[PDB]
Amino acid sequence: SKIEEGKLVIWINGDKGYNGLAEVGKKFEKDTGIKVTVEHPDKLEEKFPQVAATGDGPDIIFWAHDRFGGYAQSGLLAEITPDKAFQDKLYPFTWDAVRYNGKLIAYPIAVEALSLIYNKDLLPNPPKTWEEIPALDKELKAKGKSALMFNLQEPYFTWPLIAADGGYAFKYENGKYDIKDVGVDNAGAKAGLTFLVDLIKNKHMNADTDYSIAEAAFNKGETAMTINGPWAWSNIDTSKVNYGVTVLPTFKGQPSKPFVGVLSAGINAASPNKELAKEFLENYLLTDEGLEAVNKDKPLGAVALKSYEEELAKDPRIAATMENAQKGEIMPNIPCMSAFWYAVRTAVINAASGRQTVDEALKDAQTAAADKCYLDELVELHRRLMTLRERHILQQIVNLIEETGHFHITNTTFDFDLCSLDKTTVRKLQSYLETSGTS
Amino acid sequence: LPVAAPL
Ligand SMILES: OC[C@H]1O[C@H](O[C@H]2[C@H](O)[C@@H](O)[C@@H](O)O[C@@H]2CO)[C@H](O)[C@@H](O)[C@@H]1O
Repeated sequence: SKIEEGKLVIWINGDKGYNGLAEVGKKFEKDTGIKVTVEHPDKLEEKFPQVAATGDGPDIIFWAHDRFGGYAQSGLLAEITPDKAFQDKLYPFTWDAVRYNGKLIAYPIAVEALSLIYNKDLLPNPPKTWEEIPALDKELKAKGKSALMFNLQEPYFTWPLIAADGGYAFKYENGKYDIKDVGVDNAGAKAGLTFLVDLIKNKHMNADTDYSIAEAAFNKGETAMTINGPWAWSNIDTSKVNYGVTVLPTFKGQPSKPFVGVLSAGINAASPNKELAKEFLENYLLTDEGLEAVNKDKPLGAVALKSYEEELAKDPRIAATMENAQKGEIMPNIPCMSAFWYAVRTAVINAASGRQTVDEALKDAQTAAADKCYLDELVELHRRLMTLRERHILQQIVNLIEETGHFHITNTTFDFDLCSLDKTTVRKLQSYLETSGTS
Repeated sequence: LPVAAPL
């Protein structure tokens, strides 16, 4: 109704190969007659849920998988229905990233991880550790250059260092991703954020460095190193910098742990072109020729399609992408990921600016992210409990609540508040419900 | 999040 029928509108981030994708759209148009329009609006990961909630937006949305769980929970994405033959063409782990509540909600395209990118002319052997970067910066500053510049405004770029000694922020429990009790607040994360803030205090980095500033400095030969994903490689090729792409530096002997995003393509639930979207994604884009057209414009990283990934396997930059991906953490796709990112973004900005100490910044981020994630799991458990009818199951839930004493009885009901329960009681209800055969 | 079960 609001979205035009008989054509496809695709949204993809401005840093990705939207011109290469438009070439795949011209191939679709040449074969089928259907026009494909590719757009890259600003802040599309936020603009998409705003317009799709009103039945508007693109037919197809491209973004890393982390945001798709939140879109699916709001009813914004159509369930995808590839057959076994198509599913067998992509790596099984890529399908896991786009599965939400038992259903596939997007087509996985590529596996993205940040790497350390360095200028071989300024730095033939890149540093293996973060600890050696302050003295390296001093040496390069005497020659008119800096050691490292990377986007400090987005938590995606600073998280690898924070999590190097901090470890993974999330864990899998009772059929769901849960943020750890100290996934953001631990001493290792505090050490990582302190190291980053100390780099700024010692004038080795600037708190206002953003994506454009870092990209221009590296591509103009002003800084020996940057941190970026595969999409950035084309702009460095154009600049003629002799670069290497390698493992991120270690911190306290621990590998840096980037969040691994699976660039994925979802179909808007309001689209009147769901079958055309499926044909374009399965038969045009997710082929060697389709992925090559996008890849030639801006590299995708380690693609989800087995056949084309084998043709990209010999690229040393992809081997580095995969090595960093293995050391990092696959992003969860739960709806609270939005709150997790807002909280870490705020902690890094406040620590780097002196608004808060490192300890206060991460303690507050842990509270904000864990409260939102826990609230979502409580809302879901409340929904789940309210549909149960079977006597044995209800008796056992009530038996578990009775052990705590956190309940009240009225003339007609047995009452309790999920918010007044301890997390161990909530975990026992979740564990019992997982065994009851009900969902 | 109050839950009510039939008594
Ligand atoms: O910084 C938080 C941000 O991180 C990720 O976004 C990445 C994205 O995955 C990459 O494809 C690339 O475009 O850079 C982005 C960071 O600027 C999460 O995917 C995103 O939801 C999150 O807000």
